[PDB]
Amino acid sequence: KITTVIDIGSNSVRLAVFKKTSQFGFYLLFETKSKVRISEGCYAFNGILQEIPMQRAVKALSEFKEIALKYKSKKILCVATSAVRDAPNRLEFVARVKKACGLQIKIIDGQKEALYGGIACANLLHKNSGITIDIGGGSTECALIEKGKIKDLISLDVGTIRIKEMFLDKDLDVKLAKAFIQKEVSKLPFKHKNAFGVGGTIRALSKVLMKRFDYPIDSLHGYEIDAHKNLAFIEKIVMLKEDQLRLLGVNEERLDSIRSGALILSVVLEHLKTSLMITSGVGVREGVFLSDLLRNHYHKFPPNINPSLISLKDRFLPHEKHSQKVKKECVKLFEALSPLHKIDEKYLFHLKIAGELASMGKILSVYLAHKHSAYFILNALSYGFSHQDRAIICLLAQFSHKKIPKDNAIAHMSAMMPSLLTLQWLSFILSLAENLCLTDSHHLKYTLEKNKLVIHSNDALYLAKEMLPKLVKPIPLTIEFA
Amino acid sequence: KITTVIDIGSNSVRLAVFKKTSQFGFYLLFETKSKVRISEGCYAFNGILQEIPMQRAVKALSEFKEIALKYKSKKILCVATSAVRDAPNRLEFVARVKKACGLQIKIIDGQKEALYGGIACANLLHKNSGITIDIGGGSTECALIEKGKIKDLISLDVGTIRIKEMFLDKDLDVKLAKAFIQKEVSKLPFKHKNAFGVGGTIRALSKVLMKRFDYPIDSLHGYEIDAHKNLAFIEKIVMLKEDQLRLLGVNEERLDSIRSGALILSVVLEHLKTSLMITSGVGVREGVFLSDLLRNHYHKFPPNINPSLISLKDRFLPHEKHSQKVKKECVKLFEALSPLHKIDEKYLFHLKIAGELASMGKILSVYLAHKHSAYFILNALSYGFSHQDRAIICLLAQFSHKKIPKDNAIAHMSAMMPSLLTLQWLSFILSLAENLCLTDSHHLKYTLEKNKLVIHSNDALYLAKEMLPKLVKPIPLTIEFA
Ligand SMILES: Nc1nc2c(ncn2[C@@H]2O[C@H](COP(=O)(O)OP(=O)(O)NP(=O)(O)O)[C@@H](O)[C@H]2O)c(=O)[nH]1
Ligand SMILES: Nc1nc2c(ncn2[C@@H]2O[C@H](COP(=O)(O)OP(=O)(O)NP(=O)(O)O)[C@@H](O)[C@H]2O)c(=O)[nH]1
Ligand SMILES: [Mg+2]
Ligand SMILES: [Mg+2]
Ligand SMILES: [Mg+2]
Ligand SMILES: [Mg+2]
Repeated sequence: KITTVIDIGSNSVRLAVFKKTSQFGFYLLFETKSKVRISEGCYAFNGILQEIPMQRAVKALSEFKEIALKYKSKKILCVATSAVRDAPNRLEFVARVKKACGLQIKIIDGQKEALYGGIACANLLHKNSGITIDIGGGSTECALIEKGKIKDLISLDVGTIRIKEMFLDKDLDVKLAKAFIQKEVSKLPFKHKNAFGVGGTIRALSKVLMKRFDYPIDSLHGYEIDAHKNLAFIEKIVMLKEDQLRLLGVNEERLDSIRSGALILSVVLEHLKTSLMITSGVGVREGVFLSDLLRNHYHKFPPNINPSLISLKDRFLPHEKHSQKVKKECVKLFEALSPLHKIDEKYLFHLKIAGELASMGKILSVYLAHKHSAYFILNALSYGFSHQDRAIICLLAQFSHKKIPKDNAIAHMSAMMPSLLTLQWLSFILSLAENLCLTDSHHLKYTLEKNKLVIHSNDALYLAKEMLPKLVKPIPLTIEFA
Repeated sequence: KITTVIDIGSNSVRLAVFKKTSQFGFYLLFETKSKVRISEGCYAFNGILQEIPMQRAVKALSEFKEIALKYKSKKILCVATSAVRDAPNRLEFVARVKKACGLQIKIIDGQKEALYGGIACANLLHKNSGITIDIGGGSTECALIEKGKIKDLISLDVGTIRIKEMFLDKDLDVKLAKAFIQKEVSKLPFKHKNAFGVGGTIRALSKVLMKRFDYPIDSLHGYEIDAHKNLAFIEKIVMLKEDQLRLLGVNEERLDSIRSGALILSVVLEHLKTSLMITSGVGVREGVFLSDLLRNHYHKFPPNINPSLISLKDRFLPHEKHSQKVKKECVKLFEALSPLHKIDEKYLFHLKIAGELASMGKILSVYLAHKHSAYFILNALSYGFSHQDRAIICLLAQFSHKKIPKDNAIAHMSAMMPSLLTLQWLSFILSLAENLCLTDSHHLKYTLEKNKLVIHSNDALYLAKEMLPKLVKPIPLTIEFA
């Protein structure tokens, strides 16, 4: 039911508490982080973990234990990574952690660490064809994904803290460090246009880009980045000092490692010749959980199975017999109007998911429920949806039975967004479908003419007619009940 | 578990679906409305209900049945009011409704109708000392409330549709109708400074006031109105035509009845000499439900029992063992800082409820969870809370571990709001209490010096110290762990 995953990283030791709400439904119940930096001064002593950072990891792990127990978790899986697997005292740390708190750390290998990164990306992102990039403190993992399946894995022994402690602490030439980077980046035997940015270093870089570009959506999971347009600026971050990084929105804990990790990313992108990187909020923690939940399904969700959409329903509407019919009437109502709007048939995906969650906001309050639904969509419908998908679905629910202004920030957040006339049509269909599904109606059938839309049904539909004037129309048309 | 209440009004026939989540927890699961206006042309025929409006009520009620069944409701209570109880064909309508759908309408009397209005107001409003005013289509109910107890009841046979059909349809002098109003308003044997505005007519008038005053809170339930400051404008509404009412934000369907009902309100307020009216979103529908839920408790919630707060927890956090300790540490932390802030001891109510719901937003997403909590507070914490109470609690949770800007709209929505220095202190205490309650700590004790705040505990509190720099302080002070 409730599962905890501890990621003992080189720089960041994370924790994540997952809750299983269905066969495939799950949502992140809690998360935290700690900059213990277990690998502080170890890359000069041949991976010998000093006593100062190790005792910090003991106290952090000892309190991560209380958190996992505080949330009544029935499973706890601990994993270590580069800074621990490449340690001569590796077995010494796995013993003393049980001495204090009683946690059995399972050391992961570089090939197996890159596995989880691909498991999380091949199922929780709107694209299943890319190359993961987990730039961590000690190691940089990559993995090719092809239509959900992971092909090849590689684990470069290069990281943000590693490159920092031996190159950037000595103020060596920036191209001197870029040589050691290329020493391991050139052995990447795969190339792809897409890339999946994983790790706190890449997410910190994505926050800087969202800041200057004045991005309206406040979520980083799924943020598309033009690799060719932004590669120039990414290389510059290495040359900026502490103050200049502060103005760009870099956190305090991510100052000594951001510019070292920014160099590593600029080399990988140009090597892979990527043209589109996608920020990922999921990483090793989510990969460990998905491998268990999908052990009987080959580490892949079945077709048309989205974990965010499923988990969002189980939380706020476990009885969707009402919202299920609202969707089924949108599909019929759409093709029954295709001459007038001539809308691409790909937008049914957005209109269908909208009809399922348009009434989700009622769990908070029946007044402004569609406003509450759009808030839930824009902030929770994360896994498997791009920001454009969420923006469309958000606008469809928010402006139900209303007209969309011309200066909507979320409507103009991208150049690939549909036109307002297209959005008004989808919102109109959903508005009309909600009116026809309000009562316990049954087996309706529609038909169009030039401007007349006639609805055939053996039901009275008295209420559906009374609120018909309170309906925004995309173009002049007539709605008649026969 | 799920209960439906149908209110067959003179003008508006409403429906409300309630869900019982606890012994005293309940939230409005669904609501709707229909302008059937069963009393159209009956006040000229001595209450004879015409055939045109009655057959509309048959189709509306027949579909209200499907809604109640669609939501798996185990109880359905139907009540009629003035336009039906004063009808010669009253028994004829109660029979033909069973003929079509099978609903047993229970006709309520004027004294019993005013009862439910007081039951809803004496438990779901931030003041329990007032006089209810249910200005409906046919009758205007009033009821004195004293510290939760209802003293006297009266049922004036005056309404918005009644006064319209025989006075305002003839364009008689506005003071001619004001005489028939005074004929029944003078028999009000009670007076009080407070008033509780009930009904769609009074809520429509409250929406007009919130619009011109540019009210930032978008909820009408609990909107305080200065009776002496706004009585002048209320009388004017009768003199404005259709167009001018459109600009003021009046809903089309409330156009023929708003100006007739606006006259009725101006007479009652001046008679009662009220100085503060409080808009009420709850009415007859909520009174019927509360009389059942509180049948064994004398139609009153026990002390410190809020139905909105209880129902809000059961929905989004039925396991509050974590949030219950976050509150208990706020109370101790407050008095352990009283010399430095010298804050009124009445604000514990806001700080205590904040500590219980500050982590409520995690059910939506762990990222920006405090932002999600504030959204839930400002939009759902309705029953028993004034807009000032919600605004304070909303700001405490939203700006946790952050500083509050000087131009916050919700912070400057009233002249009685506390100062930002007071709000920063409360938000600081909550931020510190959340850090001390993160782990499964136990039995802490604090103490203050001039600027030193020393926290005594037998726990390590390693994580609580790491995130101490990320803490906004109201004034320069020192936090030490001993
Ligand atoms: N793994 C992951 N991290 C994220 C994502 N979005 C933001 N973060 C990171 O999560 C950290 C915390 O953000 P937030 O969760 O909003 O902190 P909070 O301390 O938890 N505040 P609150 O309790 O109000 O939710 C930030 O340092 C940010 O880098 C995401 O989608 N995935
Ligand atoms: N009884 C009551 N009515 C209210 C309250 N707040 C708004 N209303 C009324 O409820 C009616 C509908 O508002 P809304 O519920 O937002 O309509 P909706 O059609 O239900 N839209 P949505 O599905 O987005 O929630 C309006 O006509 C308004 O007058 C309230 O607190 N109590
Ligand atoms: Mg890692
Ligand atoms: Mg509603
Ligand atoms: Mg009434
Ligand atoms: Mg969080």
